[PDB]
Amino acid sequence: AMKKVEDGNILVFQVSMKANKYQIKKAVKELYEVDVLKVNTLVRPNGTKKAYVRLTADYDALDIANRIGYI
Amino acid sequence: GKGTPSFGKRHNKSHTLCNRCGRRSFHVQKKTCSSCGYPAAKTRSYNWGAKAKRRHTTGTGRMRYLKHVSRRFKNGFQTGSASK
Amino acid sequence: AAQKSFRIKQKMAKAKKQNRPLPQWIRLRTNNTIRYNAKRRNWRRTKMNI
Amino acid sequence: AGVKAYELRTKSKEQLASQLVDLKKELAELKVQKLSRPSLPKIKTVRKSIACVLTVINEQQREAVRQLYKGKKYQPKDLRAKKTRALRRALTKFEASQVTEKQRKKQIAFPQRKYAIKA
Amino acid sequence: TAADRRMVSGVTEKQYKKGMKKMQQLEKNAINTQIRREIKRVNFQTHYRDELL
Amino acid sequence: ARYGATSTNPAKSASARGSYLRVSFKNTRETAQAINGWELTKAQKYLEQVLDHQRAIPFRRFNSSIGRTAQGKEFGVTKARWPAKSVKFVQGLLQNAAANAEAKGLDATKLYVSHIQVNQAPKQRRRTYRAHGRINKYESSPSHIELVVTEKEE
Amino acid sequence: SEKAGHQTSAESWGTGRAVARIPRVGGGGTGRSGQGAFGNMCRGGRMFAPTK
Amino acid sequence: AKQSLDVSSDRRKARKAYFTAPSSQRRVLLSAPLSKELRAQYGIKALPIRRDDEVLVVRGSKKGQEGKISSVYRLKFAVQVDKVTKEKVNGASVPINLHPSKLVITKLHLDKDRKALIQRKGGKL
RNA sequence: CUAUCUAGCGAAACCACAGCCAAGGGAACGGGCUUGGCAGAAUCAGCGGGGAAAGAAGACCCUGUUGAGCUUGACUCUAGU
RNA sequence: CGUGGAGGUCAGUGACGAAGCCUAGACCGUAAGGUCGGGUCGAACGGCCUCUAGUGCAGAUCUUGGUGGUAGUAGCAAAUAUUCAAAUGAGAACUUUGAAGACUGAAGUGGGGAAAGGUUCCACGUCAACAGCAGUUGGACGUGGGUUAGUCGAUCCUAAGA
RNA sequence: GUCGAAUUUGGGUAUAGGGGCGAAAGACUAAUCGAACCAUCUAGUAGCUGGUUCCUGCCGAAGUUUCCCUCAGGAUAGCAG
RNA sequence: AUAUUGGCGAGAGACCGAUAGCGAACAAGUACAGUGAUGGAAAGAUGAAAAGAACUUUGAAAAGAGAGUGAAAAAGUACGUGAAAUUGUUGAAAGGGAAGGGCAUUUGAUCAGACA
Ligand SMILES: [Zn+2]
Repeated sequence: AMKKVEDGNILVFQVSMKANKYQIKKAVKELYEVDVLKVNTLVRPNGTKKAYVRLTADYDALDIANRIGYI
Repeated sequence: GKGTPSFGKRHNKSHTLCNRCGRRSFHVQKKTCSSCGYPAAKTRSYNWGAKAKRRHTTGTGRMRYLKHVSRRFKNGFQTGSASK
Repeated sequence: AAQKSFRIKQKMAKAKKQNRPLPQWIRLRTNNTIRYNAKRRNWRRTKMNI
Repeated sequence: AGVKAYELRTKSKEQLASQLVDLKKELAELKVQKLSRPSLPKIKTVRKSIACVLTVINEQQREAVRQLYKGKKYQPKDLRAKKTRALRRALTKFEASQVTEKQRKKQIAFPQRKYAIKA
Repeated sequence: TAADRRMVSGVTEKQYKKGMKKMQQLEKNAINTQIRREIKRVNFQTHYRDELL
Repeated sequence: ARYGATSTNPAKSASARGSYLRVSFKNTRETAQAINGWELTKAQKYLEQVLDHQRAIPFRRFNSSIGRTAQGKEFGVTKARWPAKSVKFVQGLLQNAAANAEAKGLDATKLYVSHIQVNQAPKQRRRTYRAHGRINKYESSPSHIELVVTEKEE
Repeated sequence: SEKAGHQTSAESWGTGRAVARIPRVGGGGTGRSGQGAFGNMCRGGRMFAPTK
Repeated sequence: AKQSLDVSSDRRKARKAYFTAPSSQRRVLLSAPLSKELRAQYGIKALPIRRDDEVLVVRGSKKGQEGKISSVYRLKFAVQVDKVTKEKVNGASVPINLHPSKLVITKLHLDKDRKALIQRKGGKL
């Protein structure tokens, strides 16, 4: 998932099971004060949900990951 | 052959998971389960299966509400604030 | 199957998390009669009927 | 270990509701450091602190709605008594103590008198 | 790396190896028990055809 | 860690042991009796000639319908074999008992393997699958080994 | 207990098999399924004349 | 002998009410006697043991070894004393699990809610 | 390609105790008993005489005051009409 | 005569070793059985007068558990076939690479899928067990990583039917 | 043997125990069918077969009479303690 | 006043003592088998305390031999005592198509006490 943060503007999160791609696009707007191009979603085989949200071309993914604190 | 060559043609399930007791008994063609009849109101239970009520009666589970009723009776179903 | 329902994917994801040995710090408690994980399934031996 | 509920009853409604968000901010940063540091035992206390806030928020709104329905004929089925279903469908102590006008005239004229046996 | 998760919480790197080798044997005697006891009444069929005469 | 009926003194001895070894019991027994009483320098020379298919191991007790051979003549028997897994586990203990008689101070020039016995370890089960749907046992026959070398006193 | 030993549903195998005529637990996949039941000679069975 | 019908004389009912006692009914189970000065000073026979009490041993192979209560391990029904220990062959010095009955209290870790506790047992200052 | 010999791996059926014959008598066809013939460790590959070899409380026959399938104008009833 | 428990008694025996178990050691009794020495072992147990019974085993194609002889034996023989060097390794008929030799031969031993399985996929460690020889390899063990949809399917509609 | 059809076959659905279904064999109905499987009444009943646990002492039989849907069994008389 | 083999809380026993007592003293209606109704086990004990064997040396390693802990590893997580079947080493003796047993003695081994 670090390859998706560094190459593309793709932030990867583990989201709660009841979220539906509008509650994730709006969460990253409200939590991180950014804009989101597009959210993708899969349900991991350990039964949790993983969301490939994607920042849009002027927000950078490395700066948001460093302000969060997982580098 | 009726044995080993005919056990190879078994790849279509006839029961699936029941929704009210959660075990593979919900028969798909009849659309009714067979350990407890699920589209029925009352659960399926028979006194000829005395053992098969031990596995399913009151007490084999969490008893999320019923385990406190014996304590609430002793104090007398009181309410309100507690104490000092 | 591949195209599967959600209430069997919810069941095989629980079986993934239960496909774990005993944690090794369990064997060090005071009255610890447990010695291994006896409910441990493997897809070769025991099919789960879900 | 962080918050203590006797110091949260005093704080007003909008002070709690901004304290609760400040705990959820701290809780979410702690689930980042857990990804990079194996043990993190402080995360127990922050998770028991948003429960202590939320039980104080709900404590006040149950109380404020109870005096809103105080003395009314009908209050909601969340503020009525959780006695068992057999007790709520039972006669009240006035309804059980209702006797006919003929059986009431008898009890005032010929009551059960107490007495002994010797003279 | 979840290998340090062991090293802070009881278990050592050496204690895991001698612990699992006991543990992988504690399941060995039980499966040797299951094969031995069941081997009497496992050939005991019900509806055998007897392909002779 | 007690041993068999060793009728020698422990002061001039050195011992080794193997337990739950997955060799065959009926072959490691006849290997251990081919070298009983011998000198240690001559048992080690002999036991690796077996691996080169000279000087076979004389099978005496567990020898029903094994094949006859010509290398059994020097023992006065007509049925001998060259068990390879058995001698590799007995060589591994003569090398361990000749390493404990250096650490105890004895001289390896006049050691002799005085007491050596094998036993029966707890078996290890498997299944074999027979005709008409039957299941039968398929077990290993493992063996404990004890071994005592001793200086030749008078 | 009056239902001690009479919990199982064991029916005797008959005589065409090469084992005694005691009632035997039916089924499979457990070690018990095949074993004797319902008797006093059996392990897990009754006692003779259960105390009343 | 027993005279009320609320107390049991059963073996099994009295060992299950010991081995599964909760960790606050184990507080009174782990009482310890006071020395023959504190019984004249305060006036009790025994107090429930507490961490950081100064204590003395009267039974066992560690007899007559003063110390201090370092931890009340009231899960193994044992207490541990520092300044006495057991030096392992590895070099570790694990402590010893004593029982509070085989001790005697010499210096008492006074406190509120223990100053008041001694007073309800008829004690003094 | 097996069998055969070797290295590794390694079961099962079966088994009162077991295993050389002749005649005798015997539950009327003995490996054992009785009288004779005799008889030398350990054994390997074959073999199908014997072990009334193994397989399964005879599937035939008889007995049971034991059943079941089926039939009819058997006895006693019955849905239906 | 022996056994599990009960009332009574011997102010019985016992951590200086009770019960058990072993013993081609001794003694008593017609016998059932009793007593003693030795070895082992570690926490309770006997004599006698009476009470009571879930009380004495060689068998029941007895029940459960355990173990043998057979026996290092029957055998591990369909699907054309393997060989050389090197590397790793304590260890190579069997793992990896290279060099040969071959086979399935486009109704394949190829590439995909529906059922069904459920993490077997993939990497890093590792060989106690499993892979009916082997093992350094593995669909095994240990830890992790991995499945992204406005257009692909479900969802929608009806069929025989529920 | 048949191989373009009374063909073969997937998935869906229908019919369930004295009932189903049958181009008919009493065939098939989950290795079960001249009546499935599971639990219960049930430890069904048996005039029939097998087994029936310590020692010593003293006494010690019967296979016969009569009746019985009686003849592998009972009652009764006998012998015995 | 009466009934109660379920529920809740108590007290008790000429009861059973891990093949017993409930199916279950233990992660037991658990693992596992069956499409399904249903069927359904096995499995308790180191020591007072883990003091669960630091260190040395042989081995590729498991392990071994020392050492050490302990009242005791003839208690080392395969852990109380540890019977028999069956098995190994050592010691004694016997052996022409079985072995075993009964009476009697020779020979070897072994045991013995009133007078000792
Ligand atoms: Zn259901």
